[PDB]
Amino acid sequence: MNDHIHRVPALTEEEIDSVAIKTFERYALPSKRKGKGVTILWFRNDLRVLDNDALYKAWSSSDTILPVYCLDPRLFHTTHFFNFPKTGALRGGFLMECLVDLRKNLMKRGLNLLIRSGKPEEILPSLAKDFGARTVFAHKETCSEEVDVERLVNQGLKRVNSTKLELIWGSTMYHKDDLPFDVFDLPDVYTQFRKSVEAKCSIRSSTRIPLSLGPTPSVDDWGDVPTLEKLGVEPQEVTRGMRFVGGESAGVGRVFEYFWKKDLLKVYKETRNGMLGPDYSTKFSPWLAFGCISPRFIYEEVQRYEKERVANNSTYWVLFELIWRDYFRFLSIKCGNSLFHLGGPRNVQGKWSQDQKLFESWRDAKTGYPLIDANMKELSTTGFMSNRGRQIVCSFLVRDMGLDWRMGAEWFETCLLDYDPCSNYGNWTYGAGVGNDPREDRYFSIPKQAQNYDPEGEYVAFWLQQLRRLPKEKRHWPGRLMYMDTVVPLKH
Ligand SMILES: Cc1cc2nc3c(=O)[nH]c(=O)nc-3n(C[C@H](O)[C@H](O)[C@H](O)COP(=O)(O)OP(=O)(O)OC[C@H]3O[C@@H](n4cnc5c(N)ncnc54)[C@H](O)[C@@H]3O)c2cc1C
Ligand SMILES: Nc1nc(=O)c2c([nH]1)NC[C@@H]1CN(c3ccc(C(=O)N[C@@H](CCC(=O)O)C(=O)O)cc3)CN21
Repeated sequence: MNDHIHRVPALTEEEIDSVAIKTFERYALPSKRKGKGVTILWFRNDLRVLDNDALYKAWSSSDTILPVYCLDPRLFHTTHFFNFPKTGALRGGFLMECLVDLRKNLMKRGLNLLIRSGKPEEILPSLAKDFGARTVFAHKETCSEEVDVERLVNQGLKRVNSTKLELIWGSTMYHKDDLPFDVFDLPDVYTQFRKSVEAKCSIRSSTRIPLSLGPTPSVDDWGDVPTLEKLGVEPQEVTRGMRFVGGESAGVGRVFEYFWKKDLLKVYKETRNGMLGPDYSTKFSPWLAFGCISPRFIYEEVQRYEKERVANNSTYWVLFELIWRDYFRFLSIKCGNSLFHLGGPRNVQGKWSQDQKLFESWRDAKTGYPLIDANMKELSTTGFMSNRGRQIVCSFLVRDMGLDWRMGAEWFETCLLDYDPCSNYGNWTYGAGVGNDPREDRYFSIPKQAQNYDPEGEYVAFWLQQLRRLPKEKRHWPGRLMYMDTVVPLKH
């Protein structure tokens, strides 16, 4: 049944393990450790061992480490404004896989992974007291929901006050402390930010981790990774398109696959606007979202590729694209919750429709427009959508359907494996024209976009069976009778 189903990476479990081992070794910290006492390493979206500063700082300042992951109940409630599931089944499955792999990789280094179900502010203070932990390490987050959790955990520790919460920044290519400006003065135009950081910042080298990470505390029950039904979520199968394999191993496997095995890095720029297949682009996003791989690691591999293979505009463009990710992270700090408001960071006034019927046709891939439906179907079936497609469906929902852009944003939040509040709401803000950079505040012509990015209509055909046997031109505009009625006319 795995017909037209593409495993990402395509590598077999065996190949992934092999590639992962040699990657770990290539970056291993040569055979020192001072520190003292016990320390708790709280994960949350940085599910990897490699370039992990929180892990290093933890090991560097202790005798024994207790790595922990809390399955936050809130993660499986509903979305903010329109109440879609907080985490869709596909991303949930990806997460479980990430935890399985993280535990495996941690055990390889003499550690393990304590899995607990509950709120971090309740679990961590308890564990800190039970093991007499001196500190709790973890990465610093930026959006309000995550920052609020940090506050609660911090106050929880004090409420019990011999354990300090140590939040380490580390999720971007360029470090926050190395920027040419304070985040409050982040340029509102990406171009200004990009040029500025490229010329005045320099990227830090990846943090090398020892192959042996000392012992863990005693612990009589490390728990286990839940099924999903146990979490109130019903497993979902990818029936066509890309599946995506969770975990750092698979992630490092994809970098290897895209750069070295397939040698596609040198042509990335000329294919990045594709919409069909795993080859047109990196496909790193889901692993970057859960922190299974880091941008600094990617940068090092790009440099090694430019040193051993070739260097051109394509090898560079992957970095250019990672600066977009960095930009939205910093933007989330400067914008705060205005990133989530209807008026956006520019607080634009006006009214938008929340027409349930219209939104449902968009979400259900039944708008009558092949280019639109194909993308929406890919999204709900695989949890991924090309950048080109995301831009298009955003323009369509906002401009053509005139719907509250947040309805589209939250649906993306439910479905995307690579969902990230900064990137998601950041880009939606751009496309919906409610941000402070007019770059994407225009209009995407479905007919033009379809012709330029899917001339043979093979993308739309791959997803919409009704168009499989139709000629090139019919795939672009099949007509209501050969496809279905259009839920709304085109144009503002
Ligand atoms: C309306 C809209 C909403 C989006 N919401 C999210 C989201 O919640 N999470 C998410 O990870 N991506 C989001 N994107 C992502 C962008 O389209 C994807 O980051 C890129 O397609 C992801 O992987 P790739 O392999 O296709 O990219 P390439 O293969 O294009 O890889 C470039 C890498 O750089 C980063 N990147 C590329 N483009 C962007 C961008 N425009 N903004 C931020 N980072 C970028 C990613 O980490 C990506 O893996 C959104 C795009 C739009 C238009
Ligand atoms: N990963 C992630 N982190 C988040 O913080 C987050 C998401 N995802 N998904 C979308 C929701 C919604 N976002 C929001 C939206 C609005 C406010 C807000 O209006 N706050 C008010 C005060 C509200 C109150 O006091 O009840 C404010 O003035 O800022 C906050 C967070 C945060 N969200």
